[PDB]
Amino acid sequence: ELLIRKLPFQRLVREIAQDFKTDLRFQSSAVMALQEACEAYLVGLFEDTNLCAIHAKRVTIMPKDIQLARRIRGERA
Amino acid sequence: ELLIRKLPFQRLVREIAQDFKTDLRFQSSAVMALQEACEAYLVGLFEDTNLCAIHAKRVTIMPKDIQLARRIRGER
Amino acid sequence: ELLIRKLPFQRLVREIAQDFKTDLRFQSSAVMALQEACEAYLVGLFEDTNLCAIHAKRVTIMPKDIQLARRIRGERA
Amino acid sequence: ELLIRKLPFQRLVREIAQDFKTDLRFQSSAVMALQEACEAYLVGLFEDTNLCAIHAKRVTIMPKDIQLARRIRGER
Amino acid sequence: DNIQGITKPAIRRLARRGGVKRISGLIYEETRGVLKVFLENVIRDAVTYTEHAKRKTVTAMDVVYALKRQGR
Amino acid sequence: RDNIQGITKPAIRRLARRGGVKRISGLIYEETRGVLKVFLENVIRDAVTYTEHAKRKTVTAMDVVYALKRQGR
Amino acid sequence: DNIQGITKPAIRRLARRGGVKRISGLIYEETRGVLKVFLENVIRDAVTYTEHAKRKTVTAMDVVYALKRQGR
Amino acid sequence: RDNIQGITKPAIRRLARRGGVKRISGLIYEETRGVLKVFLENVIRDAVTYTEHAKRKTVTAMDVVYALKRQGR
DNA sequence: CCGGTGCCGAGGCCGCTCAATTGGTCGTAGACAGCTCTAGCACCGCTTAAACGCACGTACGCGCTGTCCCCCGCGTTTTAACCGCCAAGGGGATTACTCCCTAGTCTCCAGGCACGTGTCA
DNA sequence: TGACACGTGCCTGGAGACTAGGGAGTAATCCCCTTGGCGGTTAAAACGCGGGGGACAGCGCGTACGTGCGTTTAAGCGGTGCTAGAGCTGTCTACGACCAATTGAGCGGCCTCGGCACCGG
Repeated sequence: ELLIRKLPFQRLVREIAQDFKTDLRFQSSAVMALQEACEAYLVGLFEDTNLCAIHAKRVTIMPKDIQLARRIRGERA
Repeated sequence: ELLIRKLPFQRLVREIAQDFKTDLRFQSSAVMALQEACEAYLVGLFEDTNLCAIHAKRVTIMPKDIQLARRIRGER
Repeated sequence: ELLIRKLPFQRLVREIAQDFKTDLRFQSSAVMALQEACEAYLVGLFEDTNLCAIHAKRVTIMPKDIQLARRIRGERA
Repeated sequence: ELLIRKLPFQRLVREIAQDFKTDLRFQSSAVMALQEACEAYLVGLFEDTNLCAIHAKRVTIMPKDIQLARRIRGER
Repeated sequence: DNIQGITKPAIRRLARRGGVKRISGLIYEETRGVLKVFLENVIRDAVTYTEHAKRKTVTAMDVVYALKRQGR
Repeated sequence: RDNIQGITKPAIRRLARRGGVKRISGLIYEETRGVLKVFLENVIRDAVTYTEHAKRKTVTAMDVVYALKRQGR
Repeated sequence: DNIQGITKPAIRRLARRGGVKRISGLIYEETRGVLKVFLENVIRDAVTYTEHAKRKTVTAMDVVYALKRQGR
Repeated sequence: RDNIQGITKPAIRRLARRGGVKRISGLIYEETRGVLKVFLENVIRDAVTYTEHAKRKTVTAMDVVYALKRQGR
């Protein structure tokens, strides 16, 4: 299932697109495809953040956990 | 300069190769290339382990730090 | 006696290769080698799929059968 | 942690070895290595059997499930 | 507030699926920034492909190909 | 028509018959195509890599055998 | 004989670690047969390496080499 | 001594110093050696594969670059 | 030279789901000191580094033969796709039949650990 | 030649086998709706004959590019001992931010109508 709501996600995708290209069209199956990928990416990122929290013998994830996880993965920020 | 000793590193490389295929001889520039890659990889791994150590309010890296760094990149 | 049609399989192989490297030529015996391997792979996968169908007392194979076979073999699924 | 007791595991390993070769012995760290591998293998095999059980209209794993799992893996 | 449509309980639910037991209040702003970067990058490539093919229509396959090549 | 569609429905059925399958659900065909594509992509990616290492422009039969080995036959 | 030394509760414990919810009574005898085969194969290779090196003491590395070629 | 022992403790320390760490636990050294071995095994396995494809008996610099690329990602 | 189709854009109405309030409180931030431990100094031994030397294993480059890939006319050609009737079955609910998982009890024992001893790296 | 694993003793709670017992979870059974299988068929994309080129792999050979042996050695570097300095943790006290129960309020969703491009037959 899609844990993120469909309609606000679609609006965001269209919002981001307006800055790259004016009035560009989309497809319905394209947004659903992007969302499955997006949710998998965020869930995976949350997995790594949790690993960082556990490494510090804590159970609460903090901003520093997200930043550590993305830096070691090689994600530029 | 390469931080790993050249001759022992070369000996190790030849030992591992002998099990995959016997009697192979390595080109010199091939071993130096392999060594540069290895040292770059280890240095990068040491950067990430240190970030994990500092994250945990420590300054000394430990085996659990190395294992975390390799796990989040997707090595193991 | 290959079970997949020769010409469409060859066409598919060339299409995928163009995205890895453009302007490549395929040897005939290379495509025949690749096709023998592919058909053996699919037949073998269908053998395991059939075993999964019989396991569930269903004479008809279904997508869940293919997905189970590939997961137990160790293929990314 | 090891899930099978050392001494019964050791007896089985020694029993099988006695049939393969006369009077061969094993190092302590060798048996612990074999046991970690063995426990990982059984856990993995139990994962696949359970997956096979769930595929069928049941949640209880049966002898026929393991044999199907091992057949599709290419073992037996 | 279209960025605000990714609500706090939704992000918490995503984290639960990721195995998270406790969630700091500061996570939400941080996650939103991370999400925005991801979307920008993928869409930037997706639109590039559309323009290269002279089609002007984003296809589902274009996004899937963009996503695949992003992970590499 | 699309080139993935050349792996026709009767061809996939024949492969399943050779695999011992007697009846085939309608959803198998799309599933089989996806599986095939993933397999092909992986093999060809390695195959083309071998071709480039040999500084050739024609992928050889030998290229495929090494590609297949590193995939696992 | 030796397979009967391995306890019924241990195999149940293994299934819990494998994420198994319930266990049929007939699994245990079946599991024992499967286990014996695995060990034989691994040990057969291990002893082969020992004999190739003309040694009489099985080393930890011997098992690891046997294990690698079995898993591969 | 064993050839794995030739990556000496001061060598591993130097690699760690370049990695920005100030202090190194005693257990790091054995851990680092294991990690290196796994990496090396994988690369060399691919490297030797390339050598056989080219019908050569000498692993060349070009063999390593292809091995590294497929393991680099 | 016009067309069926996918699209936004909105609406009508139900409809689950938010932010905010308030409270209970689990977990996280300094930290003092016991504890490990390790970074560094100082020898001392030693194994890397190197330069010939010589011997040659063979990789790279280049040219020649082949041969097989690409192309396509284009001819013929076994057949894939579609419609439709027919019959096998997936399955959901029904219901009989458990043995599988718990507790209690009695028994077997895994391992520290210690001592004595044969054997090969 | 000395260190390692083999063999046995003491024991005690941890762990392992029956013996009742409730029951969630197996296994036949019917009807139905779905839904592939199979029969017709015809246009068609695949199979193929063959000229035609010709780009390009496969093969042979010269040679120099370089790997292996190995041999000494002066020398920078690793190993080991020891030390004094710094860092890894528990339980101290506390707090505040993170958890949840409750209530308007609003946006998510189902179903549908009206208008605009748009690649296209």
